[PDB]
Amino acid sequence: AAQTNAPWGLARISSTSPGTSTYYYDESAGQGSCVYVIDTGIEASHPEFEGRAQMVKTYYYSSRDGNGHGTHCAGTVGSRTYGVAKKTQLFGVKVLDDNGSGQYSTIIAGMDFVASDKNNRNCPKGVVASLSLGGGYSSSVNSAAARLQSSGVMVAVAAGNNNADARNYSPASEPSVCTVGASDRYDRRSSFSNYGSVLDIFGPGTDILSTWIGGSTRSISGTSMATPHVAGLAAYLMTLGKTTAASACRYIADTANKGDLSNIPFGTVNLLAYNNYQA
Ligand SMILES: [Ca+2]
Ligand SMILES: [Ca+2]
Repeated sequence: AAQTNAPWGLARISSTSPGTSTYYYDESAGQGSCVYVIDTGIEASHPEFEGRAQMVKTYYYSSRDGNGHGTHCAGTVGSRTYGVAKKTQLFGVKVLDDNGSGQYSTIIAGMDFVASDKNNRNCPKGVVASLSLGGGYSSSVNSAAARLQSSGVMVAVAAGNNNADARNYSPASEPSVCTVGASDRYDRRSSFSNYGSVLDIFGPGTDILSTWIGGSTRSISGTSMATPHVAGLAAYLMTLGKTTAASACRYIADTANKGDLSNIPFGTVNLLAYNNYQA
């Protein structure tokens, strides 16, 4: 399948080179997989989700995304026009308030919730969790991310936007999950992207068009935007049977575009998420 005039980030993950505008992907498109978006919520009624999104848990007064961030990330995972895995099932868990903030205890509870809730869902091709959030180092937050991964969920987390070593941020610094940095459309490390030895992979993160609340769209930037590209790619690859939740991060790194990025500090991987599609 081919989506013409795609957002640059989708085109980038299906090409060996920057500057293309078509997103090439297998028609299966993540069908049968499930992705939990752990964030500010998801505007499930947005036409772009085609009935494939639902809120399953909130830690606040409402399950509504009053911010937009969660809806944007969910759109990059699996919206029709802006998504990597266009037929996946999306589950929203609202651990962040409408200002985009949340206590660590709530974020931990949300991770533990997904590890249990997945046992009540029909996700034959597997389960992914996308965490476009983080803050200062916390061994408890790292431990929760490790538990979620251990339970059989592919966990993708944002490296953070401090232009610093991700070792000082959580859950970015948990080795066992998939920690995602951001790049721009000219294959440069995004100027804000964290780096360091704990990064596993880069994905498109600067000027990313996706869904927004009020049935709208907008373009924003961050490692928050790169993370759902990798989460969606994992769901896509698991549906194709190429990898499993336990090994998806490794498989993505193994099959990545290597050495394409500039402004990568020594000691940080030079690997860019790639779907290796061939018609
Ligand atoms: Ca290349
Ligand atoms: Ca890792």
